Order: sequence, then C-alpha cells, then structure tokens
Amino acid sequence: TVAAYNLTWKSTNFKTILEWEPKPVNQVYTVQISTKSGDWKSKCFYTTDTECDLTDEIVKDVKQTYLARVFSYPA
Amino acid sequence: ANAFLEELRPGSLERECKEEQCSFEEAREIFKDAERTKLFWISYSDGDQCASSPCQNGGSCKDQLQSYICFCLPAFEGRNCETHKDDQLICVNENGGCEQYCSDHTGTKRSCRCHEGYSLLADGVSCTPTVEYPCGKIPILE
Amino acid sequence: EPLYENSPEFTPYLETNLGQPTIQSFEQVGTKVNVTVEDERTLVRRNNTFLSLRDVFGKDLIYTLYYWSGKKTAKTNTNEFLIDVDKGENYCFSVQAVIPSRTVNRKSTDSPVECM
Amino acid sequence: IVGGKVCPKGECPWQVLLLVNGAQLCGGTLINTIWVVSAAHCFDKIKNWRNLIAVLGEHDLSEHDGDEQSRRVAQVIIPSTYVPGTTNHDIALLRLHQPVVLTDHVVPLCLPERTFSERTLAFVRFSLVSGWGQLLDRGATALELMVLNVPRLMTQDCLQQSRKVGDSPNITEYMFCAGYSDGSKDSCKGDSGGPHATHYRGTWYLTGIVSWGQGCATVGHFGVYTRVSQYIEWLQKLMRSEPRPGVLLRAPFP
Ligand SMILES: C=Cc1ccc(-c2ccc(C(=O)NCC(C)C)cc2C(=O)O)c(CNc2ccc(C(=N)N)cn2)c1
Ligand SMILES: OC[C@H]1OC[C@@H](O)[C@@H](O)[C@H]1O
Ligand SMILES: [Ca+2]
Ligand SMILES: [Ca+2]
Ligand SMILES: [Ca+2]
Ligand SMILES: [Ca+2]
Ligand SMILES: [Ca+2]
Ligand SMILES: [Ca+2]
Ligand SMILES: [Ca+2]
Ligand SMILES: [Ca+2]
Ligand SMILES: [Ca+2]
Repeated sequence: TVAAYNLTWKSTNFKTILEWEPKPVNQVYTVQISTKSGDWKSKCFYTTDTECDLTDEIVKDVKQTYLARVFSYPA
Repeated sequence: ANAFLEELRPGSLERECKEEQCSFEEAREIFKDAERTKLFWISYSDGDQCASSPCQNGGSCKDQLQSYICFCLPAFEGRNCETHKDDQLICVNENGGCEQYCSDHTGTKRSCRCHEGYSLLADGVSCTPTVEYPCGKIPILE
Repeated sequence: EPLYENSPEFTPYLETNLGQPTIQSFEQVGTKVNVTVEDERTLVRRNNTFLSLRDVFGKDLIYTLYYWSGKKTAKTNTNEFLIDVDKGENYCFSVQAVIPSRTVNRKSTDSPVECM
Repeated sequence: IVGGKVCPKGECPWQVLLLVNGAQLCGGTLINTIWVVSAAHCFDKIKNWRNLIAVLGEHDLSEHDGDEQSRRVAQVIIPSTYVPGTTNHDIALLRLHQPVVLTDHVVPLCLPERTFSERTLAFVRFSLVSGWGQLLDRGATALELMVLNVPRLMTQDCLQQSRKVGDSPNITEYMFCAGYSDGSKDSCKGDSGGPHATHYRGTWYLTGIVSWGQGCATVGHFGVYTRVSQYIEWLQKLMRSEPRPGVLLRAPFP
C-alpha cells in the first residue's frame, strides 16, 4: 500500500472538505481529525473516495486549529 | 440574442443578457469599461453548478464560482449530503457509542459489552459496577 | 500502525473562503439609494439553524460595494449600503465579502451584477 | 517523574511499588487482586528472587499509615523473547503470593481487550504516568508519588519529531511514544514498570508501562512505553496458568 499525499483543504463558508491522492488501488482509507490537545476522531471509515467531508467536526469550534491524518489500509 | 427586428431595440442588459443570453461583446457592448464588463461576466458566464441538483437527501445547494456548497439536513453530511449519519454505528466510530467494549456484527447492529466487574445496562451501551471496587475507578473521588 | 500522512494545519475562522454574496435588493429614497446584501449562510449551526457569515464574524466582517468613468466603492459594517446617486442615472452594483484583518483569502468573489 | 505533580493520596490507587531486599526497585500496576504488571528490565540484576515485595496503597515513602499493604511476589513472568540489556518486550506479569484487599486506597487498573485498546484507547490524547522515580534526569527520587499527563504519538510522528541519535533503540510495534520534546515533562529512571493509564468514558485502563527513553525530558526526545495492547492475550492466558516451583518464568510469546 501507499500513503496518501497532497492532502489539501477545500473550505468555503465552513463547508470543509479534505482531499488527497491517489486513487485507491487495492486499499481503502480512513480519516482522523483533531485539535492540538483533543482526542482523534475518525471519519469517512474505509472509504474508497479521495476526499472526506469534515464540516461537522470543524464547525464545533471554527476558531480552533485542526490537524487531519489520512490512513491507508490494505484490501 | 438578436434576430433582425429585435436589433432596432436599443441596448439593454435586462433584455440582452438576463432576458435572452448574451455574449462578452454584447456585455462589452453595454458596460463599455473592460473592468466593469469582466466584473459582470465573471459570474454571468460561470454557470450554475447547482442546476444538476447535486445535494442529496433533502439538501440545499448554493452556487459558487466553478463550484457549489451543499447545506445538509442534520442526519447527513458529505460534499453532496450522500452520507447517512445513521449508517455509521460501527465500533471505529467513537467506539460505536459504547461506554466500554464494542463488537461489530455485519448484517446486524453492533453490540456493546463491559469489563469484568461491570454489567451492561438496559440502554444497551452503559456499564455499571457489579462489585464494591471495580477496576478503573477512583474511590476517594466517586 | 498503518501508513498515514498528516495534513497541513487548518484554522477555519482564518482560512475558510468567503462565499459569493448576492445583492438582495436596492431602492431609491430620494437622491440616495440603498443596497442590501443578502445574509450569507454558513455550515455553522446554532442549535438547528445555519448562522450567517456576519453571525460568525461579526465586526470581523465587512461588505464592499462597487457602483457606477471609473468605479465608486462603498463599505459597510452591516449588510447595507446607503449611497449618493445622481438623479436620472441608472447605476449598476456588485458586492464583495471582506475580512480586512486577513492577509490572504481576505475577499470573496464578486456577487452577480445588478443595475437599476 | 519530571515536571509532574504529587498524586493526591488515593488518586493513583493502582500504583505499585516494588522492593527487592527492602530497597526501591521499580513501579508496577495492579490489575486485579493477585496480579501486577511491571517491566521486564526491572529484573535484569535480580539475584534474590525470594526477596521481592510489592507494596500497594503507598504514597509517602517517608512514613507508614494504615493504607499500605505489602505482598510477597510469588512469580515473575516475562516473555522468552525479551533480551536482558535491551528494550523490546519490556513487560512482566507478577503473581502476588496472597491477594491484596481492595479498599479506597487500593484499586486495580482495568486491563483492556486488545481491539478496544487499539482502535479506541490508542486515540485518546492524554494519559497519566506515575512513580517515585527521579525528579530530574540525574536527580534524586521522589518521596511522594508523582503523576504526570502526557500525550501519545503514533510511531511515525515520534520518529520524525525526535532528534536523530547514534545507536538509539528501534521503536518497535511493542512500544509507543508519549510526552513532550521540549525538555519539560517526562517519566524517568525509577518510574520504570509503572502505569501509563488512559481515562475513557468513566473508566481507567492500562495502556502503557514506563519503559525507557533518552535520558529524561531531553529536548528532541519522547518517553517510550511498552505497548500493552500487544500482550493482552499473553497476559490473560498466563494469569490462568498454574504456579511453578521457581519465581522467574520465561514464558513463550506469542
Ligand atoms: C528498558 C531498559 C532499562 C534498563 C534500566 C534502566 C534504569 C537504569 C538505571 C537506573 C538508575 O540509575 N537507578 C537510580 C535510581 C532511580 C534508583 C534506573 C533504571 C530504571 O529501570 O528506571 C532503564 C531506565 N528507564 C527509563 C524509563 C523511562 C524514561 C523516560 N525518559 N520516559 C527513561 N528511562 C531502562
Ligand atoms: O453541477 C455540478 C455537479 O453536477 C452533478 C453532481 O453530481 C456533481 O457532478 C457536480 O459536479
Ligand atoms: Ca443584442
Ligand atoms: Ca449583433
Ligand atoms: Ca426577439
Ligand atoms: Ca438590441
Ligand atoms: Ca424582465
Ligand atoms: Ca426578453
Ligand atoms: Ca456593434
Ligand atoms: Ca457559478
Ligand atoms: Ca511507606
């Protein structure tokens, strides 16, 4: 498997979408998002898409700073 | 749009562009300023990406430049509100709402369990102590 | 642990793009004209209801108005403009959402144009 | 513990103090009335296997109160894969000759199931580590139990954020980093074998064991802990095992 790359933030009026590469070939993805001191929250579980809507997580506190991570899983 | 005998009609942005559909020259051709023309042409010729009604499950679309934004109903999320939040009750998702242990079951609802010393409540997700001193609890604070 | 990659940091309030606004209306009150900007709703919800961009930014947000031989600009701390106009002349309008304190992505795209 | 605070009496009820011939050896974690989880390296230089004592309900080493309970250690179980002098598989399961009595000051920490620990507890940011270890890299040990809050890091980040060091031990799948790299807080020598406890929806669980690290609170480094989730099956089977003649038992792993 290969790690996702080119993670990009796409956000307008807070509708926030994380996008990445590349198209999944025999592997799925799962995204996790967190605030500097908060726990990691999982989203878009084992999706085959190359984007993930994180809107519902960032609108909890628009002034916070978030970090996301894209995991690659085989199969 | 122009079809001889509507040419006689004097310039009209309303007519013109709103009205019928116009060309850049035609906006030219009304605004004069370059500047001013592009300003108008920026949105006018960008198209309504919402025409394809991309927002699903009762979502609302809001056009943008070369894109759109979907406002989803509470039980949905995703670029196009395609994601059903109700279909996400799995253990990897915040432990499946389980207080202690979570067990996934394809074809059926996930199930919650508890550590020795505790028992599952009727709410199907909470664990309560079955002994005086269960593990993982601090007496002097309880 | 699986293979993964971290994303750049993201601070919504400071980086989210401002959406395209739309001129709700415009009327004449003698020699002046009022230009009202539609409330731009966001994904932020305040207990079952989408908050407007102003609900979120408050004073951090202003709206700029372009009207018209160059252009004439006007700015407001609200969603309304009250400009002076010459009688018998038809003006055109265009608004833009702005967050002055931002160094980048400080402005939204212009709204569609509307003329008297 | 470096940069931590005193653990209020009774608030670190699962903390265990191990003694060999009466002297402070290492920390440990009580998981039920007869079993204590500690670190394998703590027994590298042990020669008198019958002089091993576990103290529960301890707080202030300078004085004794009615909350302290001592139990002779009847068996020390370590993975046969563990190599003395090294850092991998740094875990030990201890059997108390007689169970301790659970009280307001003596309570076991919950040993979690493997999956719950890997997909849920592993993502809870902060966890608590404690002990009577050194207060400073080369300093003296603590008289009163010290506790500290530390954030967990996935190995990849730990490696990318740590200052490259000559022949540093590899961070295996049986370990995980936690702490700060700014030289302000970290567990330390003497805290080894102690708990890295994670709080989750009203219950605490054992997720790590103080194991090793570059000095203590050294800029560019993180404390390293034994990844308990990898030994759940191993621990359960052994706790159901029958006692043996000798104290030390090098048990096969997996
Ligand atoms: C894992 C192998 C290993 C073997 C021996 C020691 C060892 C060597 C020497 C002394 C010592 O000088 N005793 C003096 C006094 C305290 C009684 C104590 C220990 C120990 O077991 O703690 C350590 C050290 N362990 C750790 C644990 C966590 C950190 C961290 N920064 N998070 C750093 N070192 C590690
Ligand atoms: O109009 C734009 C939209 O069209 C239809 C949607 O399904 C999606 O393709 C989006 O691009
Ligand atoms: Ca024409
Ligand atoms: Ca023509
Ligand atoms: Ca016609
Ligand atoms: Ca005409
Ligand atoms: Ca008309
Ligand atoms: Ca017409
Ligand atoms: Ca012409
Ligand atoms: Ca458009
Ligand atoms: Ca004492």
